[PDB]
Amino acid sequence: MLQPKRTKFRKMHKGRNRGLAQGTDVSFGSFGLKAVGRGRLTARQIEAARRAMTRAVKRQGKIWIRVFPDKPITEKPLAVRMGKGKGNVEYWVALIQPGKVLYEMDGVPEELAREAFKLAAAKLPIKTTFVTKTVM
Amino acid sequence: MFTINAEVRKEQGKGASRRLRAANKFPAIIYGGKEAPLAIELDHDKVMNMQAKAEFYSEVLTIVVDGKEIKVKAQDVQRHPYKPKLQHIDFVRA
Amino acid sequence: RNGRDSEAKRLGVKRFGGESVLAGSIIVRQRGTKFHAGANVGCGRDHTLFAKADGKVKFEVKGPKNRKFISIEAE
Amino acid sequence: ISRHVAIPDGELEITAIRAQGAGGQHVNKTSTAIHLRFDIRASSLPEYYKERLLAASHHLISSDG
Amino acid sequence: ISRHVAIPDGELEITAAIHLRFDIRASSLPEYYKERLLAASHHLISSDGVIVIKAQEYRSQELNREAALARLVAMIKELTT
RNA sequence: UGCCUGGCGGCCGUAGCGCGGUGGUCCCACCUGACCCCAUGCCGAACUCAGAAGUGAAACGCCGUAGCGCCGAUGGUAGUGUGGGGUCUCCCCAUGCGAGAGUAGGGAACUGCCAGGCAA
RNA sequence: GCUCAACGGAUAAAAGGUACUCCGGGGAUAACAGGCUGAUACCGCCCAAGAGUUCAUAUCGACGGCGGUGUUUGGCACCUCGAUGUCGGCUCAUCACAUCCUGGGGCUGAAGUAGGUCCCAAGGGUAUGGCUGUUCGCCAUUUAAAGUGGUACGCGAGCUG
RNA sequence: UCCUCCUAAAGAGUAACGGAGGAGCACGAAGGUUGGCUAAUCCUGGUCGGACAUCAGGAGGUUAGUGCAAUGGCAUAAGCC
RNA sequence: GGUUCUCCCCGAAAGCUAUUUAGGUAGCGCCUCGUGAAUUCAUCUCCGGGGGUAGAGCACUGUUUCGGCAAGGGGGUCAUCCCGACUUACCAACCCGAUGCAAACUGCGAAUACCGGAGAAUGUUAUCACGGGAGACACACGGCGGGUGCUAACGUCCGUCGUGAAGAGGGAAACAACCCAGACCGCCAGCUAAGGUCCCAAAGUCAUGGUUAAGUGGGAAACGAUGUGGGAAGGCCCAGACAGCCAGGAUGUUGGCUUAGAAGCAGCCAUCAUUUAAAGAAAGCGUAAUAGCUCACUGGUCGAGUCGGCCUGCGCGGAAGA
Repeated sequence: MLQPKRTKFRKMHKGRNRGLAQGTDVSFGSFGLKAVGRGRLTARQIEAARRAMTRAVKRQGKIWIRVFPDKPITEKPLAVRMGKGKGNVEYWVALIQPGKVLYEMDGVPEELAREAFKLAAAKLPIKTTFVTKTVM
Repeated sequence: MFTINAEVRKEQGKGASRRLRAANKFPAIIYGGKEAPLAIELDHDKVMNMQAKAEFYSEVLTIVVDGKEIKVKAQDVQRHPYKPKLQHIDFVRA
Repeated sequence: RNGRDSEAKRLGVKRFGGESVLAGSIIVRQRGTKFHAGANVGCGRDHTLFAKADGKVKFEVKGPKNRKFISIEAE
Repeated sequence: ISRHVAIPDGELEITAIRAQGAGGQHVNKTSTAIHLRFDIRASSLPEYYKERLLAASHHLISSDG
Repeated sequence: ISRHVAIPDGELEITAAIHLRFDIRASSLPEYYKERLLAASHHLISSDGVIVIKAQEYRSQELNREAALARLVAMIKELTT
């Protein structure tokens, strides 16, 4: 659970999920897990993706996370009617636009990095792809 | 040595660029000196496998336009959001 | 558990630039000082901008900080 | 020293039936808002503390545990 | 439904042929049972919480190492109830 | 008139900050004195008067410099009015409009009134 | 000169009960039941660290994810307030297959017997009592087995109450 | 009941038992005018003084301040004397 | 609850304010009739405007990632009482660079919209003031922008538009709001609209080029798969490739280490050079440990293309209810 400590507000709007991504380039690392679909990555999944990737590479390499939740999403207590005020925050989600890179790797061969991202994709709700770091 | 063919466009817009990118050919631009920033339209497929080579972004390219040869230099490449496709290339007329 | 609200005060520019306003017409009803008084334009105590002469309104950008001024030329 | 609530998600069977006593037609009809669980002895979390629940005479716990 | 794990070997001040060890107070087991741990008057436990363990019957060094540690966790489970 | 300096505006970071060099007949600054006008909630620093031997460090003007700030195309992209469409928690097609960011590049100002100085 | 703060301020001055109720109305608004949704619940699936002597996928499968059904509790008030009588039991059923037994198969951490698990299959079959108003549930004793549900959680112009 | 913000779809306005917070005052001065001045916080040195006391220089620059909530606004100061 | 002849003209609203008000009512908004008035009002063009929303950005308000640097508290050799020397492997901010996010962030910023002026055509004056009389103030769905809700609901609350409401007729099988389309009356007339043209059922078993094997069409996901079409790039290739078949797959070895029995095959772990067309001190099975079959890999015969992935057109499973 990657929560931003000491924030400004406590509960915000759900809003929309429009347009393409911004952080689309493959930075720092040699590899990257790019987003294809349009979804909502929760903090628990993100934790699960990092867990299910360090097992493949086994402690070697550098793991960059090109994303962060920072969106307090609330839920209502079950068995209570509508209204009465907006619910209590339960979990944090990261809004995902198509084309956003999620994880980047370096210090790993093209073989082992590739299957590492194969396990990470199985823990996430959004459909993804795999891209290399291109020069210029 | 890295020569490729090109063609000038007739329409410059969102209606134009989207319409031509669907028929496998993408827009580009070249600029240098005090001439006109030429609106370049070239083939899509060939350039994709051409930019896969890293030497593409170092050597002075030799594109052609209506018989004339102009030696340019690739400066900026505007890739696609999530697809292995190309959108816009900014050459500098060297 | 809060649910409260204040009645809007209908601020903003009432009469725009290019209008031949009358003597005593409110040009802009603002809260801060988004627009300053200029030629033939009076600034109220609530920084409400009113007119003195007649004629069309012009929105001039001047000063070091590029703050916007408003004047009225008699045409 | 360190102790944390486990409550095996799924290992604890949970049923739901109607309530008893009085209370109009909401307690005899859709009163299935009442529970009745099932925690077999086959669960065995601590294994050795488990055998102490079984031989332990008590209510709310049958002979088969 | 309340998985138990009394993990020994941590913040210790085990001094010692027959052991005379102490237990650090500024850590280990929080305020709810720490106050229950700091409110025991049996004169084995001092007025600080640096508890003077005087285990002397379990002769051997390594034996009294764990026996005094046994004196620790037994005193702990009583005061963590 | 070529340049000079000072006052007052326009235009108001292309106009400004940083660095290096540089000007003194005149102007400006600095500087001298301060029992008088006036002055410090202490003090001739500030403020005011009366003068001005010396100087150009400082300040100011000017010059080089882009070392920073700033300005900023072309095309593409985002978006979007209206009309159609889809797989319609979001996009596509027609059509009109069309960014921001970034790139080439530009860039260390321009101009007016007045006053005497300058070789006139 | 009024926190006339229920703040356009009913009088200067005002709290409760009614299952003894009553009248006028409403499906503008609840309780049963139906409808939409499917959070929850149930089922199925994807991933695979680990467990399983060795061995991820014989049997499980944490961390997370993706659907299905419309049996639970809910959400929502769209039908009914010039009435849709509501638990259980009794009688009589009836359909679904996500199968409890019988049948037909694959795998096995299947020697044999007996088993575990998945697949095909709904023809037929699928207890009796003790306790409780019970559904459920516990227990005693059986049976090849004592299925899960849908049917206004079937059935009161059929009975019981 | 009233005030500011957001929701409010770049005029105004715009709901919800939507999301954040405040008011039921103060002052003869904190009002008017004239004149002057204009910060916060940091680096350094120094009688006790160290975390910041008072003083001095430097950087910095309104991140300050404004009798109060918040937004808007302010040095041509509405900020300070 | 009910409220009785006829025809012609126009034609609403379900909003805001306030209300012991919330299924009432009042004024205003929208209807009507009459009156009197100004090219008065509306669409288009041009022109003059301010906005800060979408988008975008990251100086500001906060938040977030990584790297370079970096004091101070502590840890320690120590002061071995402070002072203090040093390191800092630690908590390691502050500043510099590189990367994201925002309804309550803005050094940026549209399109629309809104206000005003001039200009032309058009519209039975469609604009406004005044008086008579109202109704209505329970709205519904669809589209677009949201709040809320589980980015559930024919859900709920707003903005705006449309329709129904108060509007039939054709179409979506049936189907108030969906798409087309505004019924003065009559006609056994003709042309189109959405949507359609084998039969039911009026109209092409129409014309040409391709696609699918599932009745996909004609309910759907993650995910899986030599389904199959198109397109591009790459690898090896008649000094003959791919795959079968003819054979080998070896030298030290128990591989040294725990040499406790674990002989390439329980396990650390490291791993050379030989005979040479080649052979990993090893891929799997089987093994206390063997062997064997061997697989990588390497030469011959046959003798021609073939291998692995990338982007997509359409399909298959995934896919079970009374």
